[PDB]
Order: sequence, then C-alpha cells, then structure tokens
Amino acid sequence: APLLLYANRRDLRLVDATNGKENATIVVGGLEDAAAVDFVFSHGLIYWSDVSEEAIKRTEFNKTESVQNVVVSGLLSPDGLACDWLGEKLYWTDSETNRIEVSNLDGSLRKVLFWQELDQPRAIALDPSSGFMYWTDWGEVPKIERAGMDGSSRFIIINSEIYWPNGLTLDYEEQKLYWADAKLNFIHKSNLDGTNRQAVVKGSLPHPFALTLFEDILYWTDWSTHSILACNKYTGEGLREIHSDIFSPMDIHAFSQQRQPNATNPCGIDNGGCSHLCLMSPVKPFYQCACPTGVKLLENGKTCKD
Amino acid sequence: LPNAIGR
Repeated sequence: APLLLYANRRDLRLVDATNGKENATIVVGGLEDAAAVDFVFSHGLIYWSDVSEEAIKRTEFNKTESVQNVVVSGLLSPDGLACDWLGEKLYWTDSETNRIEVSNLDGSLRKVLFWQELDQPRAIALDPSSGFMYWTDWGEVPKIERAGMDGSSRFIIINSEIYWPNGLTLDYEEQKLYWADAKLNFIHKSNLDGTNRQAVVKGSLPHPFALTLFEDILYWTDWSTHSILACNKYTGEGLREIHSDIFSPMDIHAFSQQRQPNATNPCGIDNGGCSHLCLMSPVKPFYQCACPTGVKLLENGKTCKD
Repeated sequence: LPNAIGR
C-alpha cells in the first residue's frame, strides 16, 4: 500500500494508505484553492493547479525549504493536470477557456493542443510510453476521449452511460482505463480504446472526484464523504474508507516511482532533433516535433519557423 | 454549480 498524494485546497498532503487513521503530512501549505495535482518522481517535483490563483505551480519535494514556484499563469479554470515524466512535459485542461494545453516542465513553449468540442474538460491521464493521453468532459456532451500526446488522432472512446466523469486513471500493467462517475455513482473500466467496458463498483458512491490505482487497489476522493475510499480493482470488493475528515479532498495519486516506470524517451538525447517541443506520439518513431501556439513547423518536420 | 470546482 503506497503513499497517496492529494490536493486539499489549502494544502497538498501525503497519507500512508496502510495507516490512513493517522493524520496526513502536509507537503505544501498556504495554498488558496489547490485542485489538480501530479508529480515527476525522478525529478523530485510535485505540481498542482490553483483555481483561485489561476496558475500551475511546482515544488521540489526532496529539498528542504524549497519554495512554491509558478510555472504557468493566466489559467482561468485549470481543473485537471498531468505530468509526462518521460517526455518531460506538463499537460492541463481548462474548463473556462475550453482547452487542453502542453508545455515544458518549466512552463516554457506553451502549445494549445485542443480547443474545439470541449465544454467541461476535467481529468487527464497519460500513457507516455504509448504516446496517448486520455481526458474526461462532464459538459453537455459527456465523454471520455483519447488522443496522441502530440495532439494527433483525437477520438471519443466513451460516450454512453456517462454524465459526471470526474476521475480517470490507467492500469499500466493490465492496460486498462478506469473512471469514476459522480452522477451515476460508479467506477467502471475498459480497454484503452474504450472496448470491453465492465463495472467495478456498480453504484452507491456519493460524489467521487479523483481516482488512482496501485497494485490491485483503486483509491479515490469523494466530495460528499470528505474521505479517500479504496476497493479491489477487479471485483470492487473490500470497499473501505481509509482516510477521513478531510477538509476538501481534490485530485489524488499513488505517489510511487513504480507508477512512473522507467522507459526509453524516443526523443533520445537531442530532443528528437526538434527545435522546440519533442512530444510523445502513438506512432513510430514515437515522438513528434511541435512548436508554441501559433508557430509553424517547417517542411523538415523538426524546426519551428524562427 | 453542481459538480463545478468551487471558489
């Protein structure tokens, strides 16, 4: 049972899932409205969104007295973010500007990837070594979509029996997608293309917000119970509350290197020969060069117009 | 506002 990292509006916390009766430890305090959270374990980084400060920030968790540092600003409603620990990129959703955007880990070279047919985008999860990204949208057309991490090949993978898809995660060992619906009160799973859908927790979840996974156990936050719940990822059995009395639980991850396992970066050692962004891609050679918003890629497929 | 991320 891993440590669980969760946002909590005023702070980010870590709790040991084998001992959630104990009080969590505060990783970063003095926050206004921390909502999304993720990490790059190998770099010693934790990132979060703040929906009042309209920003994504980061902290260096292996240093003593390291500051909070703003890396992306002007984000009207950054309701979801994911760290690409392989390609070294930062992806996020914005439910007010209706966008999915990427940048480098320091916030540089921002590129809007999607800006059409989004209403209430929320969760976002990455499979960097396959070059795919997955997100939810709880708006007027509720759905789960996937696309290349380079913005290619966008596809709706779930569009039925869905209404408030809030939580989304991947099982990297089994190659499965899991999601939690706060209106339909359930957690389901499917293959990565949306096929072979199955119920895991069939009902009775009051208001799940974010979902993560470690080994054979799912973990999620619930806005109505103010707690983290867990159950078996195959059967939904063994449903237990492991940590409760949380001020305002938000996004959550199993905080482990094993959830970001080592793989070769297809960009190699020279940024893919790309002048600006080298993004993961689902097709060979498994990266795609890219440029900041509004900037054209030249005919070589590598160099942004200078 | 139901399901929206508050404040």
